[PDB]
Amino acid sequence: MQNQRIRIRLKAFDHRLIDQATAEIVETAKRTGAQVRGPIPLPTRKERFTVLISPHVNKDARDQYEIRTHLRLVDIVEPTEKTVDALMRLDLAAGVDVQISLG
Amino acid sequence: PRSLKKGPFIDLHLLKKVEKAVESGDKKPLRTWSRRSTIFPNMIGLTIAVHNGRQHVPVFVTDEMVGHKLGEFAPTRTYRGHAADKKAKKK
Amino acid sequence: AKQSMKAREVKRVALADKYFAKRAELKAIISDVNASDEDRWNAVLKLQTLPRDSSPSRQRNRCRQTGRPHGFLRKFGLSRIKVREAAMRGEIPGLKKASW
Amino acid sequence: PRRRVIGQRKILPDPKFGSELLAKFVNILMVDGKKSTAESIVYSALETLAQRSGKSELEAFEVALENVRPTVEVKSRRVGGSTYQVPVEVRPVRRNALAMRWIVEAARKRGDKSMALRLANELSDAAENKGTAVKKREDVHRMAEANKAFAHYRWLSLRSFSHQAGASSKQPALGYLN
Amino acid sequence: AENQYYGTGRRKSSAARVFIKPGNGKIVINQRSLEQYFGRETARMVVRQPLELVDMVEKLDLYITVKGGGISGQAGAIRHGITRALMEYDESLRSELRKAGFVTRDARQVERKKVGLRKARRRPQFSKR
Amino acid sequence: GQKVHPNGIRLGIVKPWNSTWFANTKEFADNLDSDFKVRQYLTKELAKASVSRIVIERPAKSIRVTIHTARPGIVIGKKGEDVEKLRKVVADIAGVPAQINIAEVRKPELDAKLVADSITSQLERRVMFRRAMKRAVQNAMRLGAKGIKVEVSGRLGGAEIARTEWYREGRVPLHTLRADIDYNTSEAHTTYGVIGVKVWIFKGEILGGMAAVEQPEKPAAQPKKQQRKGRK
RNA sequence: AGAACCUUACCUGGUCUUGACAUCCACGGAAGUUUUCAGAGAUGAGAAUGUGCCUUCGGGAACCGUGAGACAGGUGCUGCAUGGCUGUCGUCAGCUCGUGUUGUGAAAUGUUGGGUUAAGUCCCGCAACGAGCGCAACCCUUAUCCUUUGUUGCCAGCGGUCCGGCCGGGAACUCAAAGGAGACUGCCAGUGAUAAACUGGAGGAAGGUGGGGAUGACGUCAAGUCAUCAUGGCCCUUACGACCAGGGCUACACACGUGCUACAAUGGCGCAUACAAAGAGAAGCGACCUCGCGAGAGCAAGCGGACCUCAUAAAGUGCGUCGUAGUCCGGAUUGGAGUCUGCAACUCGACUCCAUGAAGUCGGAAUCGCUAGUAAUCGUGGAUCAGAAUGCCACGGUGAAUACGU
Repeated sequence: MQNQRIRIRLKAFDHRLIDQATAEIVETAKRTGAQVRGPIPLPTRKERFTVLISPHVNKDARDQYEIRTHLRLVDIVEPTEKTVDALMRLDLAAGVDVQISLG
Repeated sequence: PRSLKKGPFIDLHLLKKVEKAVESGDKKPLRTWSRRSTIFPNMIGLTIAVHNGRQHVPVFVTDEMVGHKLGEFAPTRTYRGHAADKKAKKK
Repeated sequence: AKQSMKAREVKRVALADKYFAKRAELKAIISDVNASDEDRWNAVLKLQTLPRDSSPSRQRNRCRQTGRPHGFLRKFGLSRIKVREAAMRGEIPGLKKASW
Repeated sequence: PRRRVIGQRKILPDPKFGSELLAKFVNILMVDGKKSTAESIVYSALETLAQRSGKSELEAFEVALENVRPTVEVKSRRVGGSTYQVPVEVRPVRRNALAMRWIVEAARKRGDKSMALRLANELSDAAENKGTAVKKREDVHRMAEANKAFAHYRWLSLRSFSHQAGASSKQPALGYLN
Repeated sequence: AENQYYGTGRRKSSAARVFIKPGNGKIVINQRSLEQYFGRETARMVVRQPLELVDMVEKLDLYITVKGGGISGQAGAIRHGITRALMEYDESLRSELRKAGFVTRDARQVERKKVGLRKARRRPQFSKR
Repeated sequence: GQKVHPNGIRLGIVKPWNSTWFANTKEFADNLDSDFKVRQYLTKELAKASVSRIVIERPAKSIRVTIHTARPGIVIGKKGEDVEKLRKVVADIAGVPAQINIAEVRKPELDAKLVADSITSQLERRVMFRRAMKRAVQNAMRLGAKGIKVEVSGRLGGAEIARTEWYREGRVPLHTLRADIDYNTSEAHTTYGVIGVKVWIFKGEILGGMAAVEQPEKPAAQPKKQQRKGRK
């Protein structure tokens, strides 16, 4: 099989937001390169925070907050240079961070 | 259990005071507040006046106390004896 | 509130760089097991008084937004009450009510 | 209180025999949630019983759970200046569970070198009706025969059934004074 | 319809993967013997109860791989894992196994630890006066 | 005084957040404190305009402000200079250079905060306040929406007690997790200390302005999605 | 939510007043770095690197030293002076708006009855009529179950072959996150005033809106915060500010609250033996590495966590052993060595381990949560986090009595 030159993986906190941004990268990768794969879902991380609910005292009642972080990988089996160019020319997001380092 | 781990200590703070004091044999109580710091060969026959949080206590250094800290001789806490509690109001 | 906890946060970063950078592995090199029949000299470990305020042991930070003491959280730069306050108005990214 | 009557979860015949009487037992044998230990103990007890008599492994187990059985419990329901007591009949599910609990209360202090031997041996005792919960069954019936005098808020309750267009006999049903 | 039929036997957060085929009655559990993994245990009579019941202990050969759960529980998951795979021996087969209770997944599902409470529901214990 | 704040519980579903960035945990606090600083210092610079909300976003090497206004021109100013002075000083404040767009303008006569600013203003000027709270509700339901709750605080008329009043009309749901419902808690001053107005106003039970995606993975994106099925 | 200093309210000792943090001016130094020495260190002098920035080329900002004010600062007081926000009862099962009629009106009535529910849920209905809030809903999460993706996920079968996805190769397969599917008192039967609804019947993981959570009307309670933070009234600002060191909450006399772990044998002991989930890891952890008595250690490629690590998951499983004697349970104390984070580990820090070894035999008054993945009990991970977890927070193992009656 073909060799993966570079790894583009998408991290976002909103569970709906990550699937939509990923699907447009996948499409961008098929329309401007030749060797793409369906995005592997990969397990989702969750952090747990607990705080008071009143300003002072009232110990019993509390508040609980969650934050999820969703990771998508795509997994381009060979990325074309024209895919890396288009990623870098068309960048403007805050809702997803794309990591272009590999592992 | 606790130790002093692996490094070598002489204290930077005790070094300048000791260096001038040892040359005289002995001189006036060295005003130390650095009671976390251990006792060493260099300090023998001097008198280190040891801040305890409220005031200095003069500690005489001599060969049997080099195994110890300044804070070990110098108190902190008060122990309240237990014959009877104070009961009453005062007029 | 207090100005002293804000004054501290500002003072540590020039002094982290100034004392600590030269001293990084120096506790391990001159004192610990890496000093096996090498160094172990007092005259090169009396130098750890200078990094005393610049220590990993004083990066307790407390809030950046208010300077408010006690109950801190590094992941916001905040505390219990002040997290909840920003979260009520939706100021923290990714933060939602938990249900499971 | 409570608008209607609600039911209860059901425990399911044990994987090694196919018995409900075992499945209710393993549950009151449970210590610190550890039902798979109380399983090894129940079944190792049954093989020790089978060595006293090989005619059934469940023989002395099942009859112990007939012989040490409580039918009755004592309730309290005030009459004026005094509380008194009224026996009430216990439901089969708790009749069985009281009786099994008491065999196992005794078996865990018996000092034999395994709960499997202790338990099998306290079923040998309670099987013949000579053991430790024979007195405990008798004491509980003594209270029900002795206290047959008193009833639940007795002076007002006797008027209340006949006055609520209820019957001339004590109504066991919601919104009659009981 | 399959070459060797398969069950997923998911019970109480444990998944028993269980591949059944025709043979001579043999067992492999987590790439070892029955004797190795469930040595002198009631767990051995568990995995055996549905294969005795539809009368094919001495006629199904088996390959079992199992993850998650507690050891006494994994045997319990295998009891569904075997029964999942059988559905077509007869048309009534899953129906009768569910009626004997050995398809039936333990329908009770976790409650999360709740905030301000010391467990899932236990509100804190205070006498405070 | 019961209840979690109403907008605090919606932020994971069908309401988007007040800020949108990603900073990979360790830099998350320095970015929230900068996002807070740009919020605190910027709303003072556009004091002369009218504004309902502020939404701040941090892409790589850039900070992008979205701002919500009573009308399209107010922040824009003369020949674009006014908004270019906003973007200059957000760049000074921020740990990156800055960008700014104005959003579409929506329900400025009904917004939570532009109504609560109006009611505090009466209190600031020490009017008898005899009809004020009712006339607030009347005009707010006359101009639109489906229900309003107003709650007024600040020691009314200058009393040496707490003294509240409130008025709800039509439909105001409270525990709702779906659709926006616009709430604002104003804080504002008069002669004797802080006064404040709380405005819950209600447009609808269904807003689609954030929803989950239409499709499963396979029909969305690429036509040829399929794998080899081995051949390592 | 992590008290040797710092932190951290306090106290003591040191030190200066526009200020240990910003803006502004007058005068000297670039700030930054490297470095000797005095002083506890704060702090200062001096050496050595650098001359950036802007400039009638004076001088200054940045930042520091020095000095004033405007001002920064203040855990500075008042919670019948407040703003913001939330707790209690309580998921109480109620609360109210518009409007008519009856009363002279305060106020009733409706919000109460019959029938039914988790519910002021809903059928009938009286001068009460119409409607809204809570409750109801959208909502996530999980379960089976269909489905696609196919690695940092997988391997019924087949090949090379020790039968290891390492590779020819496979999608059957969990498996991850997402489209979602199923369950509606809807069908059918009985009951129930036609009725909501409870129960049965059938398939299925499951029938009572599937399990779980989100989720609390309005408000007295003068609840509670001026110490997140807003803020008037209102005080010092050479201070009711702040740096540096040492001490302190966790003191000790006991009582009182809570949780852990125990008092047993359901167990401990020895030797052998098993399968996790979920997440965290740029002050951090970390392969390989060599050192070490297990643990650990220092070094370092490295990491972004379905890759590598924390992590050796524990209770439980196998055999023999033990009987209420503080033991065969419980292991605190304490002596000593090997290891750690730091000027520093004595009182107030961590980890391993050797020897001996007390309290406690399930606690009178007292005292609470709980309806089923619940209570019980065991371990694990995490927020905080130099180094401290019995706490808190989430996760997974094993997992109960009964709910008649008011």
